[PDB]
Amino acid sequence: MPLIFKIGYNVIPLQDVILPTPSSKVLKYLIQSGKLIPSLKDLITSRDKYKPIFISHLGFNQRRIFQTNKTITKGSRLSSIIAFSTQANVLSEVADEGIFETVYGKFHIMIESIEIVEVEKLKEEVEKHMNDNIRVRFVSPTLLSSKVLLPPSLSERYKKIHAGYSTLPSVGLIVAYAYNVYCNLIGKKEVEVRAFKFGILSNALSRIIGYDLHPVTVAIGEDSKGNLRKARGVMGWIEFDIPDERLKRRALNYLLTSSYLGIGRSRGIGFGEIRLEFRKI
Amino acid sequence: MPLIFKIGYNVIPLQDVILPTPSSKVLKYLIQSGKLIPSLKDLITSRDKYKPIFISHLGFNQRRIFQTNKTITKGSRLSSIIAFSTQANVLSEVADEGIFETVYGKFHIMIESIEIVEVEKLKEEVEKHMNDNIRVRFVSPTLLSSKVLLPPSLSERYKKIHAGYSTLPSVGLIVAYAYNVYCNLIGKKEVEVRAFKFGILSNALSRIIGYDLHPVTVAIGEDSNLRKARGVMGWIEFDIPDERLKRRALNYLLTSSYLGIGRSRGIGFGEIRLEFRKI
RNA sequence: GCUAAUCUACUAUAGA
RNA sequence: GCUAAUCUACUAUAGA
Repeated sequence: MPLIFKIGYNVIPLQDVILPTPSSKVLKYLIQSGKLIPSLKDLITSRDKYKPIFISHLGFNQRRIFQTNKTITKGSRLSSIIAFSTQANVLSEVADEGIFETVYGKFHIMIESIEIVEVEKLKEEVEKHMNDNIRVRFVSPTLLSSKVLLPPSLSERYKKIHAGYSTLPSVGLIVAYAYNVYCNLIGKKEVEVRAFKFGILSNALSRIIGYDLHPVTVAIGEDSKGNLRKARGVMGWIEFDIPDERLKRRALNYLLTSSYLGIGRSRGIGFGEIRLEFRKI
Repeated sequence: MPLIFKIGYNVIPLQDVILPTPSSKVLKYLIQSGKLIPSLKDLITSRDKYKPIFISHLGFNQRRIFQTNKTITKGSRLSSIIAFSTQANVLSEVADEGIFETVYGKFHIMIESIEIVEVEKLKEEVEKHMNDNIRVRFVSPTLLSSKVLLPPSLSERYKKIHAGYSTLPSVGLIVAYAYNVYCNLIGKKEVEVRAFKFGILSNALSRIIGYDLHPVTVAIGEDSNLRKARGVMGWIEFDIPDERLKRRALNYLLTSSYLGIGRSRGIGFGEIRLEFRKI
């Protein structure tokens, strides 16, 4: 019943431009003004935990434009991806092959790809990867709060203290996040304990085969006057396996969903973009 | 009245020699034959979980001799470190040294350092690092079993499956290991659950600041076959915003700074260096 | 640039 | 070569 649309955009600037932080802001404007698919306003303004919307950074060459600082200054073939779920017909809108104008300047947007999938059909994919090593690549700065794997019982005890991010991703944190997102996506509540136990159990019984990670500092804007805001997250890749069949299946399932909506905080602004890959033994 | 001896050795080979795997075996020999501190023999032969003994690999320069993915010359300054605890009268034997002869060949052993600390005086040090970022450097391949942070309830459920090592050091996993080793050091049982909770909680309330880690594969011999395993090396810098947790953690960590971390410290794995940063 | 990981009388979340 | 990281309607294990 619920399903995900992942649309691949081609964005070209006409003049030379300095992109804001984060770079996804441009497209947000197109939504926040009802220039591109307005039926997302609520979703883009939403403050609900683990909301099912992902608006990626633009990416030049085979990379997503890193921030922390400066400019592109050149009309070129930029890339974008937007992923989401909701009962509102997106197929009615989309289109748009001409140019648009923002407070950030003039852009020409196109569509390169359309992918639509129903979340229950991805369970079909899972079975063909039950003998693969799972490699998760963080193609954008990924922010994983540690408290996510805190026992729900002590939630109020440490409710005030902000422990910050685990810039070193455990398997359990990744699958716990994937689970939370999946869960909010398919409209299942009171799930804290299932999430907690899933994460703990998963990284207690996971085998980490290889990895190449690096901590990065991400800038996320100013707001309001006169501040300036910025976090620490992770980038790179990680390859692991879960010898338990049931655990592996659940994990693969949730992970496939995150392969569209992203992982960790705060996917709503382009963070936590991931690519899923596999290897045979 | 528990305490730790850490002795720093200077090892020179006399002939051209090929080191065994692991290289710590050389020093291990001096104990299993009563050439060095014989009162440790049983400890080297012991199979007790988290025994308080660490006998490091040999090392040329600041680095520890990595293994067959060779041979050292007639004269070469190798280094060694051994740390331990026990109530068995060793107090004398420590000093011991000279030119000993082993099945790996003939060596000249010296002493370039001797440190003794009692675990009770360490907590004072704790108090001055209560505002520091804690940096743990793995100067040798460190093996961290993931099941350490498995809920003790399901211990029997998965007693057979061997999940292997987490080559990705969790803050909670390393402090859990530190806790277990410390606990065994001071003679405490029923720790499984306290350890579990400690690790889970610390991993939930930790902030990881920076790191440079890389997975490595180490070989440990054959006997029949060929033995090998996967661990981690590099460094990791973190902080724990909770006072009680940070206190406990630093405490256990100081001990692991002598006895090593994870398994199996008895043969040179999990050698760590503890460092700090002021904020 | 390198990226699967192992033997044992299960103390095996151990010891080598 | 480089390794601290935060603003808010505490939905804050969130959203930007």
